[PDB]
Amino acid sequence: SDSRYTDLGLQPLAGEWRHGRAGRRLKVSNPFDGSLLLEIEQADRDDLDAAYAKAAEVQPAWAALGPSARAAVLYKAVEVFDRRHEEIVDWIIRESGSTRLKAEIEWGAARAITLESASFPARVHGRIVESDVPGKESRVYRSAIGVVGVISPWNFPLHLTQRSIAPALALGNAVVVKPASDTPVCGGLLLARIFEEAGLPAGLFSVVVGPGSEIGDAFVEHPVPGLVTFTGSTPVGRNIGRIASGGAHLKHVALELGGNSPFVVLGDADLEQAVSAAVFGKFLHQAINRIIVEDSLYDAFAARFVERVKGLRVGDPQRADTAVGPIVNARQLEGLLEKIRLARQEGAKPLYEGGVDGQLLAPHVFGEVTATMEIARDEIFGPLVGLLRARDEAHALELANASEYGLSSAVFSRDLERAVRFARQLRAGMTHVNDIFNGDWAIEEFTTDHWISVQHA
Amino acid sequence: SRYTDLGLQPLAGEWRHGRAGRRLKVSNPFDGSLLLEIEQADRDDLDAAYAKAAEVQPAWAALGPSARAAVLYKAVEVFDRRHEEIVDWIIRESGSTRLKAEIEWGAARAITLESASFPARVHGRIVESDVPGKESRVYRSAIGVVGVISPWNFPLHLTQRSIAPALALGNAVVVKPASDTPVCGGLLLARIFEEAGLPAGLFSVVVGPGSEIGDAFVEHPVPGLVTFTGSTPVGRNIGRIASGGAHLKHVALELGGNSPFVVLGDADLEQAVSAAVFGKFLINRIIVEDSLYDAFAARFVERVKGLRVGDPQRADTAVGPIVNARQLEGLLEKIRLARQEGAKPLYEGGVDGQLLAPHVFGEVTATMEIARDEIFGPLVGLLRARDEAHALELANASEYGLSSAVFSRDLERAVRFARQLRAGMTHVNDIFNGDWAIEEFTTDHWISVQHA
Repeated sequence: SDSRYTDLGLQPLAGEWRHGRAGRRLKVSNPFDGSLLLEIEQADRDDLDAAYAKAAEVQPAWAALGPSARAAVLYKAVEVFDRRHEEIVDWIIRESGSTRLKAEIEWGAARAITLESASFPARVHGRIVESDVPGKESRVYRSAIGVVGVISPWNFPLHLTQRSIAPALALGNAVVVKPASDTPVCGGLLLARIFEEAGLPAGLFSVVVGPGSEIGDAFVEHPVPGLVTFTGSTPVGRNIGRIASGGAHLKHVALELGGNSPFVVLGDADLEQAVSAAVFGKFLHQAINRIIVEDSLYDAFAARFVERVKGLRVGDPQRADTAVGPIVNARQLEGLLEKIRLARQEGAKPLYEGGVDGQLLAPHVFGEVTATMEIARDEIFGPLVGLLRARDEAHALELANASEYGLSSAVFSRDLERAVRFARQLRAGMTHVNDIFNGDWAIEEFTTDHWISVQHA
Repeated sequence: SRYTDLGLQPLAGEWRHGRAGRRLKVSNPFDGSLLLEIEQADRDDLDAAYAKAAEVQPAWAALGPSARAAVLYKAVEVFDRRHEEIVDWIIRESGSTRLKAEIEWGAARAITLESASFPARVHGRIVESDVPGKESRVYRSAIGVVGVISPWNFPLHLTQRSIAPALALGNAVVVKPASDTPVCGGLLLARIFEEAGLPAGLFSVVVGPGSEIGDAFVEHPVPGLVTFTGSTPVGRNIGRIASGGAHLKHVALELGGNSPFVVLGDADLEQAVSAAVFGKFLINRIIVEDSLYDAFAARFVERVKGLRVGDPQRADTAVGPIVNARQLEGLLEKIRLARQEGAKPLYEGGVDGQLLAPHVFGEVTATMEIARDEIFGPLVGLLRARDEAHALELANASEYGLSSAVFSRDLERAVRFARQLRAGMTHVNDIFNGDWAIEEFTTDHWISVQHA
């Protein structure tokens, strides 16, 4: 509406906006200057029990509504997204240290997910199945799961939270969100305000703000949520997976784990395009952690890549021209610095070191990386990339599949037939070729089938 | 001619003894006579089995859909020719009655027939891109190597339910069958697929103890998917092992649970009892509305009294031996506990050897273990419900249930009641999918292509 959202420290629990009863206060501050953005009263485990319980009670009435009723809320949320565009973008930059450019991408991503979700309630349908038994009719009913528990990473909190929240709500579920302690308003707390403006009924969307462990395990172990979704690093996902499966209550778990993702430049690839795609993939629009180039193109690629990375300007994330911004928190920045010293100890040739200034970590580029080295093996959420030499195309394929855990991939070759043949051999789920979600996915994920066979005359 | 030398287990493309050096003795539950002895399998043999499967799988997947479907079609013929030989093995190995064994054979024959149609059905998608000159192609491809763990209670059918679609869709399979009934769980199927002409190394059976060997098979980095059907405690550990382990694997878990049988007041008693007697003795809880409870129970006991326990080979036999002694005692602790819980015994059947006659308890409540925990035996508890609303509360208390049934003369009320049920399947008034298998056993690969 008119003025910016206020009292954001208040968290939405069990249909009311209130303080948490922990008696411990979380401080949320800007990574660039350290200035305090707000303070939050943290939530108890009993605060968690009220949010899950209210979600289970209010959800059936929500799902009972017509698809137009539920679609109306999602459509209204898009209006708020347009009205509060700068205020949303400003919050991402200040809380996440995100560049103004990346923040704008995230805003469009979350907006796009919301518009696509408004279409989902009309699309979902059940099935009638033929039966051999006389007088028997088989009916399969598609229904909402119930309560969905969503855990948000610090990495791209607004978009990744919305990627689960918007389809789950549209399909008639209730959501309880645990955001990252560094980015509580960006994940869930701001989105909760937006859905209230959209008219989502109270109790359907609750955000619980608490410490990562102690409350984190209680979040996964709870009996109420039918599905728990997490996107983030592999060590956290591995623990979340064991809690969901190991615990007395077994809950369906959806785990999207970041992995080292290969960017492959074959010999015929156009050099400039490959260099530009690498620069924008690693340092501007986020999925690239390793660059593998055939030997014929390696030295030229490394030279031009390193020169152009030198041009990238580290600075205040609020500026549109800024390409690299501050790391979100100290623990993440320290982990990156530990990787940089490790990369030197491994024996990587250091092509460019830009230094660390406070939270700002300038790009660090390494060459002569091998598959065994840690920089190639493990996921990096920072401006640190290693360059690998490939003897031939087959060797490049061996190196690319070596990372094993990868979300996305890229292949660059002048021959599209060869590139696709290479791309299909990759172990990754995504591959982009010579670069310059699904409704069906969401519908299966956030709904369950019930088979009902009826015998009459 | 009939199959011979079944003790040999298929590892890494050859039929050989296990290298563990400990021999497994397989004996018939009914008479205790030993059918055969199998050398157990070393962990290295399990690795050799996984390694060969990953090696040969692409050649299998590279084949045309007609080539793989042809193998599935041949396997269906094998089932018809070896019809009695397969059924006899189910009777002797698992102690299953001839009636259930013939049903189990028909289920597996049908699942194998349905699987052959699958190789032609799988397809990818071409997706429009807003970016100019970009076309997105999604390729549907085999998972790779699939690890299958089979339960003792329905070993042949439940194993084939994973093996047949996975193989037809281009995967390789490694099966760890239940060590009480290994020949039915994997060995019989390996021989059948060999006759069908499935290439060597694609189907391997590793025989070892459930502990020690078990964790490694789930942990191994090679298999992309591990599928398990069985009891909840074993399944919960496998799940924690898959996620807890260093390598993360997709795991598919079908867990047996206490399954509710609900008789509403308007239901006709004869259909409700007949279905109950056949369902439980072919459902772990029976819930009946207060108005009909006493009548239903008396009729059910009279029928249950008719059931005859005997050798599984006889067609007339209705109830057969428990699979092993450790399970048979487990039932005895539950029946002994059921009295301690305070349940009224409507009918208690004496147990001789492993064959245990039906045991019926009444006035069960949600608190009692007999209502809460799954029972893999001929023991059933009866729960009284004051009204339909309490009955719905009573049915959903178990929370973990594979199936449910609802009996009511009014179909509209029955369906609304069923939709409120937490179970995945519900049957109303009675007397595996193809989209499921393809999604389960194939992987999507999105590839976006930029043109001029």
